[PDB]
Amino acid sequence: DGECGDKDEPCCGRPDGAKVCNDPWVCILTSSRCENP
Repeated sequence: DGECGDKDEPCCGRPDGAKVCNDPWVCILTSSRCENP
């Protein structure tokens, strides 16, 4: 809630370009949320 990088939670993409997700959650491009591979 109000956060980024967690399971089914939207990923916050940084100035360096990398989307914030804690491993092993991967942010899928359409869903824009860090979910399971």
